[PDB]
Amino acid sequence: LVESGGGLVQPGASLTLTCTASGFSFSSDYYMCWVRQAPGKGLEWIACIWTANSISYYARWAKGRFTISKTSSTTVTLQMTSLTAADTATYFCARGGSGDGQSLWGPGTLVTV
Amino acid sequence: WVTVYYGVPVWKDAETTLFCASDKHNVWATHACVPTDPNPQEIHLENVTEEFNMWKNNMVEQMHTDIISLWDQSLKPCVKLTPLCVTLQCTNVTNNITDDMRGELKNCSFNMTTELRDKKQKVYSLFYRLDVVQINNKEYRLINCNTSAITQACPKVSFEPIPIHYCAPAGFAILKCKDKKFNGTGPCPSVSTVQCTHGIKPVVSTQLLLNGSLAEEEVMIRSENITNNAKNILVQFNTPVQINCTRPNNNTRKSIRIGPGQAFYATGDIIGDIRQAHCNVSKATWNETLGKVVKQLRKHFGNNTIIRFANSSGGDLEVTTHSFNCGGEFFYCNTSGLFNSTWISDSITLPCRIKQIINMWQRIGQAMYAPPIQGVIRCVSNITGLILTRDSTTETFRPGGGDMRDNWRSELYKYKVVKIEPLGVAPTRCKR
Amino acid sequence: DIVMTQTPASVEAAVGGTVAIKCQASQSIRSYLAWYQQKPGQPPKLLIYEASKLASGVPSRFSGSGSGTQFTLTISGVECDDAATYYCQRNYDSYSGAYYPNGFGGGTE
Amino acid sequence: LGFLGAAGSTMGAASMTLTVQARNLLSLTVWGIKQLQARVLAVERYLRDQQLLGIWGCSGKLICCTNVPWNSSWSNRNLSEIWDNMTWLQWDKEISNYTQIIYGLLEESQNQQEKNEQDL
Amino acid sequence: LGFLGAAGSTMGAASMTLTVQARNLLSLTVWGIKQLQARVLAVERYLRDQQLLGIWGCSGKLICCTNVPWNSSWSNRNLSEIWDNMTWLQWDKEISNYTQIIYGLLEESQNQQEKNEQDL
Amino acid sequence: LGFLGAAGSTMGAASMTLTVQARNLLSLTVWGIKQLQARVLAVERYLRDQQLLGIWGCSGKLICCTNVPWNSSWSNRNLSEIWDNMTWLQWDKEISNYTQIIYGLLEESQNQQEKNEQDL
Ligand SMILES: *[C@@H]1O[C@H](CO)[C@@H](O[C@@H]2O[C@H](CO)[C@@H](O[C@@H]3O[C@H](CO)[C@@H](O)[C@H](O[C@H]4O[C@H](CO)[C@@H](O)[C@H](O)[C@@H]4O)[C@@H]3O)[C@H](O)[C@H]2NC(C)=O)[C@H](O)[C@H]1NC(C)=O
Ligand SMILES: *[C@@H]1O[C@H](CO)[C@@H](O[C@@H]2O[C@H](CO)[C@@H](O)[C@H](O)[C@H]2NC(C)=O)[C@H](O)[C@H]1NC(C)=O
Ligand SMILES: *[C@@H]1O[C@H](CO)[C@@H](O[C@@H]2O[C@H](CO)[C@@H](O)[C@H](O)[C@H]2NC(C)=O)[C@H](O)[C@H]1NC(C)=O
Ligand SMILES: *[C@@H]1O[C@H](CO)[C@@H](O[C@@H]2O[C@H](CO)[C@@H](O)[C@H](O)[C@H]2NC(C)=O)[C@H](O)[C@H]1NC(C)=O
Ligand SMILES: *[C@@H]1O[C@H](CO)[C@@H](O[C@@H]2O[C@H](CO)[C@@H](O)[C@H](O)[C@H]2NC(C)=O)[C@H](O)[C@H]1NC(C)=O
Ligand SMILES: *[C@@H]1O[C@H](CO)[C@@H](O[C@@H]2O[C@H](CO)[C@@H](O)[C@H](O)[C@H]2NC(C)=O)[C@H](O)[C@H]1NC(C)=O
Ligand SMILES: *[C@@H]1O[C@H](CO)[C@@H](O)[C@H](O)[C@H]1NC(C)=O
Ligand SMILES: *[C@@H]1O[C@H](CO)[C@@H](O)[C@H](O)[C@H]1NC(C)=O
Ligand SMILES: *[C@@H]1O[C@H](CO)[C@@H](O)[C@H](O)[C@H]1NC(C)=O
Ligand SMILES: *[C@@H]1O[C@H](CO)[C@@H](O)[C@H](O)[C@H]1NC(C)=O
Ligand SMILES: *[C@@H]1O[C@H](CO)[C@@H](O)[C@H](O)[C@H]1NC(C)=O
Ligand SMILES: *[C@@H]1O[C@H](CO)[C@@H](O)[C@H](O)[C@H]1NC(C)=O
Ligand SMILES: *[C@@H]1O[C@H](CO)[C@@H](O)[C@H](O)[C@H]1NC(C)=O
Ligand SMILES: *[C@@H]1O[C@H](CO)[C@@H](O)[C@H](O)[C@H]1NC(C)=O
Ligand SMILES: *[C@@H]1O[C@H](CO)[C@@H](O)[C@H](O)[C@H]1NC(C)=O
Ligand SMILES: *[C@@H]1O[C@H](CO)[C@@H](O)[C@H](O)[C@H]1NC(C)=O
Ligand SMILES: *[C@@H]1O[C@H](CO)[C@@H](O)[C@H](O)[C@H]1NC(C)=O
Repeated sequence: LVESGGGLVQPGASLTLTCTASGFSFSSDYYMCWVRQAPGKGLEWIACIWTANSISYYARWAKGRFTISKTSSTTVTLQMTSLTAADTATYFCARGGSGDGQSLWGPGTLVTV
Repeated sequence: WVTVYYGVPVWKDAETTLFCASDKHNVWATHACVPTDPNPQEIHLENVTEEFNMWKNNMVEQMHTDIISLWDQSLKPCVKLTPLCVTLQCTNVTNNITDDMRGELKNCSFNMTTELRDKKQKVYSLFYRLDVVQINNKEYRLINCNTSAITQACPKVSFEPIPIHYCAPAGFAILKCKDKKFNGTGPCPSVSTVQCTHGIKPVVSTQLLLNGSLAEEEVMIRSENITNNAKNILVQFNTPVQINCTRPNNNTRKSIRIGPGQAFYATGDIIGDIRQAHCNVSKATWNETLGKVVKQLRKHFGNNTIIRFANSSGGDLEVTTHSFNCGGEFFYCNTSGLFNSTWISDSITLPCRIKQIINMWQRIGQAMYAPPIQGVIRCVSNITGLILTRDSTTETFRPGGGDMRDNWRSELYKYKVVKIEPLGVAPTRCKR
Repeated sequence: DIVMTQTPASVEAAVGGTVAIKCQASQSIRSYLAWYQQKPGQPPKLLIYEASKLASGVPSRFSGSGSGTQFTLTISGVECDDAATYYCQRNYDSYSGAYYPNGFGGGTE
Repeated sequence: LGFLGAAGSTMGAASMTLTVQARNLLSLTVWGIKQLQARVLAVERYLRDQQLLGIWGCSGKLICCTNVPWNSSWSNRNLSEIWDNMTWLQWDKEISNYTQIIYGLLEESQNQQEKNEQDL
Repeated sequence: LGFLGAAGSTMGAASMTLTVQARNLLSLTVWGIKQLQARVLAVERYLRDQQLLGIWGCSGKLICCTNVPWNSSWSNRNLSEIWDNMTWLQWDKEISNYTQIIYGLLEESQNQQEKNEQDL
Repeated sequence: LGFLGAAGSTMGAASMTLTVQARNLLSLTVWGIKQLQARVLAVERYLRDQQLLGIWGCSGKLICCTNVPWNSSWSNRNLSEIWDNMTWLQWDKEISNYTQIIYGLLEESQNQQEKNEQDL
């Protein structure tokens, strides 16, 4: 898949990232998941949304700050609010499915607060 | 050393009597059902497992006998149509029809009893072809004259489904499993406890399952035994497929007194042209949904297995067509327009027939006469699943269906009834 | 809710030698552990799914097994293309009943 | 935790939820007559459990201690293992086949102490 | 001896079978509806006896001793004769007509001792 | 005075009639089926009250004292005023909206004292 968005914002800012399908469409049997990795850290999970019925799951730490949604047959977005310096990280999207991990990963985006 | 504890959180499998909760004298007497507990609390159970078996679940048997008993009680205090089983003299309806309806409706005249015992009247009404049998213009009988009694359904009692919740009595609890990969049997770890289930709509249908619950994680395919060709396969969609059905003719109705205090509702004439009843399904939605079922269905056969949906197997209409109950009418639709593909590596229109004399439970017993309904019927509904049966590189599946103690089986698969046993003992280091 | 700890931190071996990385959990995640390989500058590559199955594109040197709360990733021999950290991902949510890729433990080379 | 919330918990820890389960044990058409069956059943089961506690001298308590010795043949385990590393569902299965033995001992042992009050 | 096995036995000896009788006191066609009548009746009778024991301060016991004096006018016999040379059926007949007297005394005497706990 | 004879009486004085009210709480044609409804209802209500007294550690008593402190916010009155210059109907109205608070406190406070017997 491919990804876009990112940039430098100041604390208190919101930023929306967008990921899109390439060579595929959002048929029912996929999850679009977002993960984060700060420059000195390992992988962190944020949220997943199931294509059929737009069903989402969130990390407790992300609750109330990170909203995940499907906007089209090819596009999934992540809306982040109340951003702080601690949220500076590489953000990634990847596609998974039931019972497994994400197998398709895009190059990530860079968000600096 | 022995300490006796009371209130210990353990249970055994058990069968008990369930009662309903819910929420104009409809067919299931829902006004006689207790009120629901608003915002009931669901309690998740951590670090537990349990085993389930949807094919041995006695909740299905209770729903089966509750619905039948209610059906019969509701039709009991209604006018009998015995005086109507007479020789009919019939001709074809030809004045304003399309070709597809030629021969579908008949205009029948007959000699019927008036409120006075010693007087008779000449009346006529229209009937659908499927309810009329030729004896030898031409003489006819109603289809059930040599088999059963015909009772007219009461015009004030509606049939649309109303959610019914099943509640356990105190001392019992219902275990609901959330495991979204559960195939109907064996261990199902995500267990939570409720006192009463969500509502289930008592929809009666064949081949296609309408207005049920949806799957989420994947399309679920469940059967008692995959390799046993004598068993049905229940397929649960994770997305609805929308259909739109219509009468479409503008009907009128008239009352005939057939004795003191009693009347028969006859089909009157038709306003405007006579056209064939039909159902439409979105084509693209059906095309994509069926492909999802195939991808998942193949997991039990192999990646080199070809899946074909052939056509309906043949037999009586009740088991070959899509039996659909809507608007107070009984439809028998032709599904060969849907199940027509082979999978290797606009709208669809389904012509549909209408019957007024209904043997609802596939038994010989009292038959119901559906009174005519005036105006035009328009139905909108969700296909939530389907029933398939299976017949060396190609597997063939067919709509099959027709079984009772099915359909509801796709709603109750998530629940088990258990009995709470508060007493138990254990050793410790105390004495009196 | 989710506990995942990778324990053999900072393990390395010479080419031709072998390594193993293991994770523990406080909740059973039977057959739902995924392993990933992350080379610097890259998104993680899926290696192993459902505890023991290899993902397409994964070399035969990768293997692993486990059940319950105890799982291990093994390398049959170092080929100098192991310059990555590895991660443990949980693919089962005990509260929702869903099986989606929520939660990581990890960071060992 | 809520009703049966402790079902998967350690036997020792679960003793503090005994109140929660006890609290929830007591309560001519198709949906009509079933309610007399539902209510009569709930009452009879409630009362049978209370009757046994009464007979054994445990009336009014969620936890009661008696003087019947533990026969190790019923379960050859120590106390640390059952109270800290086992749940009640597991324990119930392990000694389910001795239930009738324990109950007979518990009731006889109560009557034997009632005669001892003949002296007060 | 079994249920009512002691019915013909000496009143004293029969006190050791009180457990046996207590244990057996609690539980739209022709053979259908009679079962709601059978079960409701069994429950009401069980509960009325428990209610009286509760009121008199005898809850949880097969044998309870109270502070009501014996009025010899009810039966001019000594203890040796009734406990060793009489059965319970005979005793019940002899003092059956004072049952309501004894019961009124037993309940008043309990409330009189509840007020005495106002000081603790 | 008879059943509810003390209803208009001073709360303190009325405590001596608790026996009288407790004593009277327990028990296919038109006049037929109503009797199963009448009897089942009487039994369930009786048992629910007994169940609460059991849970709070008040089994077998018309009057029971517990260790839950009085929170003056429930009623800012002294004892002389409620026991001597008020009836039970009036008192029940005054604190009716705290019933669920008191009951939760009473049951938790009983289980907290059962664990304390682990040492005897
Ligand atoms: C699957 O679910 C859908 C959605 O609930 C369900 O479709 C609905 O069915 C009802 C009943 O047939 C429709 O309600 C009718 O609407 C018409 C038009 O306004 C009214 O004229 C009707 O009133 C007459 O009939 C009543 C019942 O006998 C009488 O009480 C009344 O006095 C009138 O004589 C009635 O209100 C409703 O409009 C549809 N909804 C949609 C979106 O079409 C569908 O039937 C379910 N599937 C199955 C198999 O049942
Ligand atoms: C069924 O047959 C009846 C009887 O022939 C038809 O009713 C007659 O219609 C004509 C007009 O075309 C009137 O002049 C007559 O008075 C009507 N007779 C009666 C008894 O009502 C009726 O139209 C036919 N129905 C259909 C659908 O063809
Ligand atoms: C057909 O399926 C749709 C989609 O699930 C149903 O619409 C949902 O209804 C629930 C309950 O009222 C709402 O919470 C959702 O927000 C609705 N979803 C959408 C997209 O509108 C619809 O009710 C179903 N039809 C029938 C007859 O069951
Ligand atoms: C499910 O099992 C886990 C252990 O696998 C329990 O976790 C322990 O909880 C106690 C407190 O009750 C802590 O002192 C331990 O340190 C925890 N163990 C570990 C490995 O972290 C968990 O509480 C159990 N769940 C329930 C509802 O009882
Ligand atoms: C029936 O009555 C006889 C006496 O006529 C009882 O026999 C006595 O039993 C006691 C032990 O309980 C012995 O100590 C006496 O010596 C026996 N008496 C004689 C004359 O032998 C007999 O037990 C009674 N039956 C029952 C069931 O109580
Ligand atoms: C009704 O109220 C009157 C007071 O207005 C009560 O009379 C008092 O009774 C007590 C004994 O219980 C005496 O000591 C007082 O001196 C009486 N007061 C007066 C002013 O004479 C009367 O008892 C109440 N009735 C009932 C049934 O409780
Ligand atoms: C009536 O229908 C029959 C078929 O059942 C057909 O043979 C006959 O010709 C039709 N009559 C008229 C007048 O159309
Ligand atoms: C009614 O009875 C008469 C008897 O003479 C018969 O000729 C006529 O055809 C009958 N009519 C109908 C509609 O059955
Ligand atoms: C008469 O009975 C036969 C079966 O013996 C059945 O096929 C036929 O349809 C029946 N006809 C009528 C009018 O009842
Ligand atoms: C359901 O899955 C279990 C394995 O977890 C398997 O043993 C069982 O046969 C499956 N049931 C069906 C109907 O396929
Ligand atoms: C079905 O589709 C046809 C067009 O192909 C349209 O004329 C008809 O009215 C539709 N029927 C329904 C019930 O939507
Ligand atoms: C059913 O009718 C509605 C209008 O009431 C229309 O929006 C919808 O597309 C139709 N569905 C199908 C399958 O034709
Ligand atoms: C629609 O059905 C045809 C077979 O008739 C199949 O080749 C095609 O792939 C299907 N389309 C979708 C979206 O599944
Ligand atoms: C499809 O099934 C129907 C009903 O059994 C049958 O009448 C029709 O001939 C079949 N069509 C084909 C092409 O097999
Ligand atoms: C369904 O339509 C086909 C024509 O495509 C016809 O041959 C078949 O007999 C019809 N099925 C039924 C049950 O009438
Ligand atoms: C099934 O598809 C074929 C074309 O492959 C078509 O000729 C046939 O009429 C279709 N059958 C039905 C019932 O629509
Ligand atoms: C049926 O025809 C009558 C003619 O008077 C008209 O008033 C009514 O609205 C029509 N109904 C429909 C559904 O078209």
